[PDB]
Amino acid sequence: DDKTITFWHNASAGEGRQYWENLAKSFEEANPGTKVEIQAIQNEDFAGKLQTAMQDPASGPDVFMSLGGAKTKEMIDAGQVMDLTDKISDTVKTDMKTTLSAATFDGKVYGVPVSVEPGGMWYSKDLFKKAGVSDVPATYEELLADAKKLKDSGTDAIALGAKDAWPAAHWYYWLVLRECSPEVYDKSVQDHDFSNACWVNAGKKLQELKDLKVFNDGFLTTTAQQGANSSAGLLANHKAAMELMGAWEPGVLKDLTPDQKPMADLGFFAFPEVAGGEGEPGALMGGVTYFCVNPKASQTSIDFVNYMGEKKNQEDYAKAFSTIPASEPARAVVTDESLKQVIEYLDKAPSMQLWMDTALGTNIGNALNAAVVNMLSGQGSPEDIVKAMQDAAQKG
Ligand SMILES: O[C@@H]1[C@@H](O)[C@H](O[C@@H]2CO[C@@H](O[C@@H]3CO[C@@H](O)[C@H](O)[C@H]3O)[C@H](O)[C@H]2O)OC[C@H]1O
Repeated sequence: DDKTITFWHNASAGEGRQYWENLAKSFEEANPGTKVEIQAIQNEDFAGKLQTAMQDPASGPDVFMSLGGAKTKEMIDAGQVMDLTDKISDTVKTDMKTTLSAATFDGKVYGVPVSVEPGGMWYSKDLFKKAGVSDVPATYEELLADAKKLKDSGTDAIALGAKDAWPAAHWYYWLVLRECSPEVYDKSVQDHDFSNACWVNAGKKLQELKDLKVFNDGFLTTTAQQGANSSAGLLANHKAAMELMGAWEPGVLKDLTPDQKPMADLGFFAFPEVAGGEGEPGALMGGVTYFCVNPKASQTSIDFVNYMGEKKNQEDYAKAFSTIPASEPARAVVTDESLKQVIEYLDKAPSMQLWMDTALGTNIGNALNAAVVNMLSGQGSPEDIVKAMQDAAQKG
């Protein structure tokens, strides 16, 4: 049938997963004859299943979460993403003013944003007190010192989900964004040119952290979001003191604590500044989640994504996922002190870079994430990270 749409998302948390069921049901109630068939896919599996299914758009999801950045661009150029410019509602246009640019390519809108998720450090204030760290580090060297204190106090300072590749790389991305001048950064990302010494500088500053041996001991086999021993699991259960992640974090932790209630002592601080770095200071980096429509899909699919953008649905989103909703007026409903800081940092930001691997596309993103892991496991150098990106870049 044509009033029956297939919907793919990545909410693994029960609350998040529940929210979508509820939106589906209450959408069927305002849309007679229409049934939403849901697939919830674990995030680390999502790209593969999407990129396989959408080889044949006819037999693929009507509505799906976007991979973002260059990865969304790859799907557009494959004709796997419907143009929603003349199709989004006026409520979307108005309330997602800021966020919609993440979904805009060649002046065309390809999706509806549901959240904006900038990155930084999520930490156990308690484990911080127990190690003698009273203030959050404004500098990289200061941070490495706090790792020294935390290691001595007998806790793993930093949880690292290196088994998934990207969580490791996030350290590298942030170092680059603090080392590279905004112009070298922006140009490197667009031109796939990585010759500047700030790319190697960054890895060196990362090697230094590795040498301090302050990661959780199984970081190489630790996933990011799966199970109690995942890196978010370790943070949520106070087995590790901090993690570097996007603002989806509180809702993930909330799903992994012993009682599935928010983490009592969760705190946030921006990525520290780096001495001698040329990065625009306080430069934000993060993500925007949005949903795309199959080009082979019908009006019901369109009405579904517009339904996502409505303020009540977005306010619910914010509470279900413990995140910042895309819709500006829905953000009023955000009560979490950590998210409140992040919104502040967000509100006064000149810009926000998308995740680096997202910005660089599949080949380069993957090669990069993999090489950072290589050097953290002692089988690679800062130079090898650059080499890998350059090599993958030859494909386009
Ligand atoms: O390539 C990297 C990405 O894959 C990464 O994806 C984000 C990671 O985690 C996701 O958080 C989910 C939020 O809601 C819960 O219900 C889920 O269970 C989590 O999986 C997130 O939505 C993705 O956008 O971001 C950064 C890249 O480096």
